[PDB]
Amino acid sequence: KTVRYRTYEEDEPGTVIGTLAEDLHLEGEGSFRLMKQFNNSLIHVRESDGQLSIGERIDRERICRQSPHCTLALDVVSVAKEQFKLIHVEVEVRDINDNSPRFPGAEIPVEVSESAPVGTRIPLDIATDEDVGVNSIQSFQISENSHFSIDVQTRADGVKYADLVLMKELDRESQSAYTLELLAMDGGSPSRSGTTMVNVRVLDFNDNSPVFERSSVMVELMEDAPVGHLLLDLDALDPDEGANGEIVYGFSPQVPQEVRQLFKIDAKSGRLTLEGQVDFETKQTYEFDAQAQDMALNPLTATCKVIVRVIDVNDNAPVIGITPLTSISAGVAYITEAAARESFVALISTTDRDSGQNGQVHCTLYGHEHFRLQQAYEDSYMIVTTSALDREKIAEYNLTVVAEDLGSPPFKTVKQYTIRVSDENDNAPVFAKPVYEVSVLENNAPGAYITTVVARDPDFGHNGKVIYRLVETEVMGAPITTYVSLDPATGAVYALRTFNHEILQQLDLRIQASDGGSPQLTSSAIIKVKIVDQNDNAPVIVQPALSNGSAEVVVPSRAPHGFLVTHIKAKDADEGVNAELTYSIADEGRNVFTINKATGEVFLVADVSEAIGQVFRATVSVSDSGRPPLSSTATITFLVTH
Amino acid sequence: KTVRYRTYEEDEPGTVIGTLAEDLHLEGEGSFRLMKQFNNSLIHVRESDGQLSIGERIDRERICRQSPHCTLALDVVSVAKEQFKLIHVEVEVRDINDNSPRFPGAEIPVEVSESAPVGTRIPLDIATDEDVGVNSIQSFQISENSHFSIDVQTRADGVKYADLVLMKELDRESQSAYTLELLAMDGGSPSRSGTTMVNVRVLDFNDNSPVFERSSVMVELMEDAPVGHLLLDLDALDPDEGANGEIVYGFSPQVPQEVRQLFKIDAKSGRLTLEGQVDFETKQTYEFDAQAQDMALNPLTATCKVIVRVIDVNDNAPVIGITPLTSISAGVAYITEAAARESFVALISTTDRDSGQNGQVHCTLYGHEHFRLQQAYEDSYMIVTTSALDREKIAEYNLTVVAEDLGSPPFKTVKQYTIRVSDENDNAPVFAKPVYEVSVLENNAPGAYITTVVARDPDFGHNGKVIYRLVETEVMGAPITTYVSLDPATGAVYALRTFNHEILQQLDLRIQASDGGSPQLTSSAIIKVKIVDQNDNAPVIVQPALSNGSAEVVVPSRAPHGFLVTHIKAKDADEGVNAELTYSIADEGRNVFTINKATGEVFLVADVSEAIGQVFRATVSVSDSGRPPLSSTATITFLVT
Ligand SMILES: *[C@@H]1O[C@H](CO[C@@H]2O[C@@H](C)[C@@H](O)[C@@H](O)[C@@H]2O)[C@@H](O[C@@H]2O[C@H](CO)[C@@H](O[C@@H]3O[C@H](CO)[C@@H](O)[C@H](O)[C@@H]3O)[C@H](O)[C@H]2NC(C)=O)[C@H](O)[C@H]1NC(C)=O
Ligand SMILES: *[C@@H]1O[C@H](CO[C@@H]2O[C@@H](C)[C@@H](O)[C@@H](O)[C@@H]2O)[C@@H](O[C@@H]2O[C@H](CO)[C@@H](O[C@@H]3O[C@H](CO)[C@@H](O)[C@H](O)[C@@H]3O)[C@H](O)[C@H]2NC(C)=O)[C@H](O)[C@H]1NC(C)=O
Ligand SMILES: *[C@H]1O[C@H](CO)[C@@H](O)[C@H](O)[C@@H]1O
Ligand SMILES: *[C@H]1O[C@H](CO)[C@@H](O)[C@H](O)[C@@H]1O
Ligand SMILES: *[C@H]1O[C@H](CO)[C@@H](O)[C@H](O)[C@@H]1O
Ligand SMILES: *[C@H]1O[C@H](CO)[C@@H](O)[C@H](O)[C@@H]1O
Ligand SMILES: [Ca+2]
Ligand SMILES: [Ca+2]
Ligand SMILES: [Ca+2]
Ligand SMILES: [Ca+2]
Ligand SMILES: [Ca+2]
Ligand SMILES: [Ca+2]
Ligand SMILES: [Ca+2]
Ligand SMILES: [Ca+2]
Ligand SMILES: [Ca+2]
Ligand SMILES: [Ca+2]
Ligand SMILES: [Ca+2]
Ligand SMILES: [Ca+2]
Ligand SMILES: [Ca+2]
Ligand SMILES: [Ca+2]
Ligand SMILES: [Ca+2]
Ligand SMILES: [Ca+2]
Ligand SMILES: [Ca+2]
Ligand SMILES: [Ca+2]
Ligand SMILES: [Ca+2]
Ligand SMILES: [Ca+2]
Ligand SMILES: [Ca+2]
Ligand SMILES: [Ca+2]
Ligand SMILES: [Ca+2]
Ligand SMILES: [Ca+2]
Ligand SMILES: [Ca+2]
Ligand SMILES: [Ca+2]
Ligand SMILES: [Ca+2]
Ligand SMILES: [Ca+2]
Ligand SMILES: [Ca+2]
Ligand SMILES: [Ca+2]
Ligand SMILES: [Cl-]
Ligand SMILES: [Cl-]
Ligand code: NA
Ligand code: NA
Repeated sequence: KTVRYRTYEEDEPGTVIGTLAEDLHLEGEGSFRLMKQFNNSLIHVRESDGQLSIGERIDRERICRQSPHCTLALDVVSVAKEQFKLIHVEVEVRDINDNSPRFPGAEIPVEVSESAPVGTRIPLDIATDEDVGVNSIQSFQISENSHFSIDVQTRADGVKYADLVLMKELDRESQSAYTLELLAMDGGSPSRSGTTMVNVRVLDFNDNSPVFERSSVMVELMEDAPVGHLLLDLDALDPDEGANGEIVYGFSPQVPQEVRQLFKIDAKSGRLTLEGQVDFETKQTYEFDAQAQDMALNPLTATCKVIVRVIDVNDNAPVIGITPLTSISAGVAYITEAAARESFVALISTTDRDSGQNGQVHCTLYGHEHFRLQQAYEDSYMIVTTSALDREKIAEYNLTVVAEDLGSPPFKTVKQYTIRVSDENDNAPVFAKPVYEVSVLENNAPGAYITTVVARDPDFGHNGKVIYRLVETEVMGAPITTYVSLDPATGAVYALRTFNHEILQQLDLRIQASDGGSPQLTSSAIIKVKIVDQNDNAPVIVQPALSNGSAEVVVPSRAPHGFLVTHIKAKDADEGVNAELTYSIADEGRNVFTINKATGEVFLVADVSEAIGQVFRATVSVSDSGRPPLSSTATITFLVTH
Repeated sequence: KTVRYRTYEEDEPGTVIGTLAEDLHLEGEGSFRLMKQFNNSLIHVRESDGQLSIGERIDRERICRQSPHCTLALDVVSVAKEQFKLIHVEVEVRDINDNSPRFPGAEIPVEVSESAPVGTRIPLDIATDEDVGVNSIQSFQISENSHFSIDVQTRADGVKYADLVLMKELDRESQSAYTLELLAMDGGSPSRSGTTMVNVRVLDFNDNSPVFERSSVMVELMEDAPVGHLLLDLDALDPDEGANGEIVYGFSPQVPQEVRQLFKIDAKSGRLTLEGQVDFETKQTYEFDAQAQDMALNPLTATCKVIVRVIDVNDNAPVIGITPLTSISAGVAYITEAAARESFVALISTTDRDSGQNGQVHCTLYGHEHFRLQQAYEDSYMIVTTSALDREKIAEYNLTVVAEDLGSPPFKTVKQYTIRVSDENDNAPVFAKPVYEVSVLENNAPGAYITTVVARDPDFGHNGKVIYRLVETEVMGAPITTYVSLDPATGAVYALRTFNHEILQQLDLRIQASDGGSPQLTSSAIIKVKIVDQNDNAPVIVQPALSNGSAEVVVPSRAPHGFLVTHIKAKDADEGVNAELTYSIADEGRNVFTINKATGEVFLVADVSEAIGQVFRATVSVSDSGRPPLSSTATITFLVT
C-alpha cells in the first residue's frame, strides 16, 4: 500500500515526517526496516515503530534538478504476528527558495548595426534559477532607456530564453554604445534577484556622405604662377567610422580635361596645385566642382565649387601696325604732292594684349613737322599732313612711331616708317629769261650756229623732260622754218640760209618749251636775232650819169675861179660807217681841179686859161669808212666852150 | 570719327545698311574705298556716295560664335577737294534665332543607387544654343515624376547648366529603371527645340534580408528514422538582385553542437536531414533556429524556428528485477517456514522504458500454488505466500516471472527465481516405538548390552541431531542410573549390575530424546526390560525339619497299605518350570515305601512284620524342571512303636 508524507528540503536531520505504526493504526509488532540501501539512504526509520526521520542532508536541486515533483520512494517491511508485511511510502520533497537567479557572466557583449529596423531581436545569455515553480525565474527587467526592451520567450522543450528587442531607430553618430542593467527575479515574497550588464555595440553604417568645410571657394592665381604653385588645401569631413569616414579628394567626373591637365588634386590631402600654365589673355576664369568621396562599400560623395580667378600680368608689349592709304613698297606710304592740308596718309594701330594700365597704350610720332598724329578711334591714330607738300622741295620722310603701355615698368615698342611723295606735274618749263638777244654778222655760212635756249622743268621723269619747238611765224611772206632750225632736245638754233642785212635786219624766233606731261605744260620765249651790217656794198656814183666808168661835162671859158661845174653824188647800200661817203679828185699831174670832200663839189684851180677846145682827164673816187673800205672811180672830162 | 550702323545676320546680299555721304551731310566729293582687301571682304562700298551693302553672307555665329556683341569694323577713305579723309564705321551684326538648342549626344546613360539620400545631384550633359541673349538656351523641360526634380544653376561665365536632382527615396525592387527624353528650347517668340535621351539605371543595394515562407515549422520524426531521412525542405526568399538576393541556408550561431552533429542543412537547397540517430527515451523534443543568409558583401540573415518532436517506437522490452526480503545467494529468496499466510517474500519490478501502451507491463507469476502475485504499487508486484509452508515437506520452489508490454506486437521478458524455505525447530524427536520391550536372561555379566534405541528429528542441522538421556527414576530405593547406562549418541543401553529374577522381574527405563535446538524439544519413551528366570536356585526340603540331610519320624504299626505317615514338602525359589516340584523315593533296598509324586505323601508297601525296634535308611529327593535341573538330598528314617 502507498502511504504519503511530506518533507521540506534541507531540513535538519532528525525531523518528524511521521510514524507508520501510529499513522495507520498498526497494533501488533514491528521490526521496521528498509528493504535495501544501495546508496546510503536519506531517511531513517525507527525499527521500534516505523518513525521516519530526516537522515542525511536532503537537497532537492541535487536529487531532482529542475523536475516539478520530487518524491522519495521507500519500501519498509514489518512483521506483525509472524506475517511479513510491506508498506510503500512516498515522501514529497517540497522546494525551498535557496537558489537565486544567475547569469553566466557579469557582462553580455552584443552587437547591432545602426541600420537595423525596429523590432530586430538580439540574443542574450539566459538566466537560471535552480529552484522550480514560483521559486523559478518569473520576471525580467531592463534598465530604463530609449531604445531597447526585453521580451522573454519559451522553447518547445520548456527552456526559457530572453531577447533584447530594438524599439527605436539607432544612430551611431549620436550614440555608439549602450550600457543596460538586466535583472531576473523569482516568485514568492522572499524574492531573489540576479543581475548582469548588457553592453550594446552599435556597428556603423555608411549613412553620412562627406561634406566640405566650405561649400564654395574662390582663389586668385597670378597668370605667371609657377608649376607646383599651391592654390588651396581642400578639407572635408565625414562623421562615419573608419573607412566609411576616410576621404579621398579629386575632380567631379564632369570636369573637362583641360582642368584636369592644368590643375591637380592630391587624393589624400586635397591639395589643389597648378601643373600647367595659365594665360589671362586666353582664359581668366576657371569654374569647376572638386569632389570628396569616402572609402566605403557604397561610396558617398560631396562637391565643392572652386573658382579660380586669373590675375593679369604685364606680359605683352605694344604691337605697332601701319597700313597706308597708298603704297607699293613694304613699310613705305606714298602720297601725292597735291594732297591738301590734313590729308590722311596712313593709319597706325597701337595695341596691347593685356588689360588695365598694362594694356593701355600711348603713341608718339617723331619726324618732320609736315606730319601729325590724329587719333581716329581706340588705339588707332592717323598720320595727317599739317602743311602743303611739295615733292620738288622734299621727296621723302623717315618717321618713327613709339608706343608705350602704362605698366610699372612699362613696355616700349618702336617702329620706323617712310613716306614718299608722289609727283604731280605742278611745274611748267621755264626759260631763263623771256627774251633772248643775240647778234649774227651778215653774210654768214649756211648751217651756222646762233644761240641755244634752255628751259627747266623740276618735275621728275616724263613730267619734266623738256621739248623745244619753233613756233611757225611768217617772215616776209615765207615761213620761219626755212631760215632757222632748232634741235628740239638741246634747243640749239642753226641758221639754214645766209642772211643779208640790206634785206632783213632782225629775225624774231618764237620758241615753245613743253614737258612730257598729261596735260602737257608749255611756255613761250622769243629769240631776237640781230643781223648787223658789214662792208660788202661799195658805193656807186649816181650823178653824173656814168658811161662804162667815164663821164663828160662842158665848161664855158667865160666863168670865174672856183666854178660850179658838176656835183658828184653817190649812194651806198650799207648803214653807218659803211655809208660814210668821202670824195677825192686827184692824180692829174698839174693841179687843175679841186674837190669838196663833203658834198663832192668840183671847182677849178687854174684861171680861164684856154679859149675853147681843150680835153682834160683826171680821176675822182668815192670811198666809205668801214674796214676794209671799198671805193669806186669816175673819170670825167671837161671842155671849154663859148 | 566712328559712324554706327546696324544690320541683321544673313540678310539678303546687297541690302542697304546706310549711306555715308548722305548720313553725314557730306557735301563735296567722294571716292569712297576700303583700305583693307587682303581677305575676301564681306561688305562692299559704292564709290559714288559711300553706301555699302552686304557682299557675301554674314553669319554671326561664325565670326563671333558665342560672343555677346558682334560689331564689324571697316575703315573707308574718301577724297573731297584733293583732301584724303578717313571714316571708321562700326556695323553691329544682330543675331536671329537660326540655331536651335542641342545636346552633345543622342543618349545620356546614368546610374544611381537606390540607397542615395534625397538631394543627390546627378550631372547632365550641358545644352548648347549657338545664338546669344534671349535667343540662347533659356528653358529646360522636365518630365513629370515623383522622385526626380531637376534644378537649373548658372555659372560665372553665364552658361545655364541643369542638374538632375532626386527628392524622394528610391526603391529598385519597386522600380528599377526610368527613360526620360531630355529637351530644351530657347527664348524669344520663335523657339527651336533640341533633344537627347536620359536613361536612369537604378543600382541595387542590399536593403532586404531574406525571409522564410513560414516563420516556424514543426516536423515529426520517428525515433527509428534512418540516417539521411528528410525532415524538411527549407525555403526562403530575398527580393534583392543577383548575389544580394541569393540565399544559403544553415544553422543559427546559437545552435549547440549536439544539434549540428545530429541534423544537417544543405546550404544550397536548405534540405534538413537526420545524420545521427535520435532516441525518444533520451530526448523527445528538439528546438533550434535554422537561418538563411544572402550572399552579399555584408549579408543579411533570417531565422526560422524548427521544432522536431520525436515519436516513440516500441524499441525497449520489459525489464524484470527481483529484490528479496531475505537472501544469501544471487537470485534466491529465503523465508522461514514460520511465516504466516500472505507474508511478503520478494518484490518484483516490471518496467518498460517506452511510453504509452508500448511501456505498459503485464506481469504474471508461474509456480507452486503456495505463492501468488499481489501488486504493491506501479510496476511493483509482491510475491506473497498463500498457505502455510513446511520446510520438511517442500524446501525449495522454482518460480518464473513473465512480463509483457502492450505494444503491437508486444515484447515478452521471462525470468526465473528460486525461493528457499528456512528451517525452524518445528518438530521433536520421535522413537520408532513408544514402548520398547526386550528380555534379559537372569545372572548376566556386568556391563552387558541390552538394546539400542533410535529417534527421528526431521528438522535440519543442530535442530535435528538427537541426544538421549536416561530419566532419573527409583527402583527398589536406589536410582535407575545404577543398574543401566545409556550412551547419549548411539542410544545403546548397557547393563551395569547383574540382575536376579527372584528379586527383580521388570525394569522400566524412561529415556528422553532431545534435539539440538533452541528452544530444545524433547519426547520420552519407556523400555520395559523383562528379566526371565534361570535355574540358579536349588530347592530345599522344608517339612520335615532337616539335620544335615536327615530326619526321623515314628508311626504306629496298626494299619494296611497307604497310611499317612509323613508329608515331604519342599520349596523352590524360581518360577514356572523351575519351580516344579518332583518327588522321588530313592533306593532303600527292599521296596519298603512308595511316594505320591503329586502331593508329596509317602506310604508303605510292605505289611507290619516287625513290632518295634527297627532302623531303616533311605533317601528322598525333590527336583525341578529346568535344564540342568537341580536337587538336594534328605534321608528319612521311619520307626514303629
Ligand atoms: C630715309 O631712310 C633711307 C633708308 O636708309 C636707312 O636704312 C637703315 C640702314 C637706317 O639707316 C635707317 O635709319 C634708314 O632709313 C635713307 O636711304 C639711304 O640714304 C643713304 C644716303 O643717301 C644711302 O647711302 C648712300 O649710298 C651711295 C651708294 O652706295 C653712296 O654713294 C652715298 O655716299 C651714301 O653712302 C643709302 O643707300 C640709302 N639706303 C637705302 C636702304 O636706300 C635715306 O637717306 C633717308 N632719307 C632722308 C630724307 O632722311
Ligand atoms: C528446481 O531447480 C533445481 C535446479 O535448477 C534446475 O537446473 C536445471 C535443471 C535447469 O534446466 C532448470 O530448469 C532447473 O530449475 C532442480 O535441481 C535438479 O534436479 C534434477 C532432478 O532430476 C537433478 O538431476 C538428477 O540428479 C541425480 C543426482 O545427481 C541423478 O542421479 C539423476 O540422474 C538426475 O540427473 C539435478 O542434478 C538438479 N540440479 C541442480 C542444479 O539442483 C530441481 O529439480 C528443481 N525442482 C523442482 C521441484 O522442479
Ligand atoms: C531581487 O533583488 C533586486 C535588487 O537586486 C530587487 O530590486 C528585486 O525586487 C528582487 O527583490
Ligand atoms: C544583481 O547583481 C548586481 C551586480 O552583481 C547587483 O548590483 C544587484 O543589486 C542584483 O543583486
Ligand atoms: C520645340 O518643342 C518644345 C516642346 O516640345 C517647345 O518648347 C519649342 O518651342 C519647340 O517648339
Ligand atoms: C528633340 O528631338 C527628339 C529626338 O531626339 C524629338 O523626339 C523631340 O520631339 C524634340 O524635337
Ligand atoms: Ca536546496
Ligand atoms: Ca530550492
Ligand atoms: Ca529561486
Ligand atoms: Ca548614422
Ligand atoms: Ca554611420
Ligand atoms: Ca561616409
Ligand atoms: Ca599672358
Ligand atoms: Ca597679361
Ligand atoms: Ca602691356
Ligand atoms: Ca610742287
Ligand atoms: Ca612739268
Ligand atoms: Ca612735280
Ligand atoms: Ca650784203
Ligand atoms: Ca652790208
Ligand atoms: Ca658800203
Ligand atoms: Ca546664323
Ligand atoms: Ca543666330
Ligand atoms: Ca537659339
Ligand atoms: Ca530596395
Ligand atoms: Ca535592393
Ligand atoms: Ca538581400
Ligand atoms: Ca529509443
Ligand atoms: Ca521507445
Ligand atoms: Ca516496450
Ligand atoms: Ca514445518
Ligand atoms: Ca527438532
Ligand atoms: Ca523444521
Ligand atoms: Ca539368581
Ligand atoms: Ca533363577
Ligand atoms: Ca529351581
Ligand atoms: Cl647785197
Ligand atoms: Cl538367589
Ligand atoms: Na586637406
Ligand atoms: Na528549399
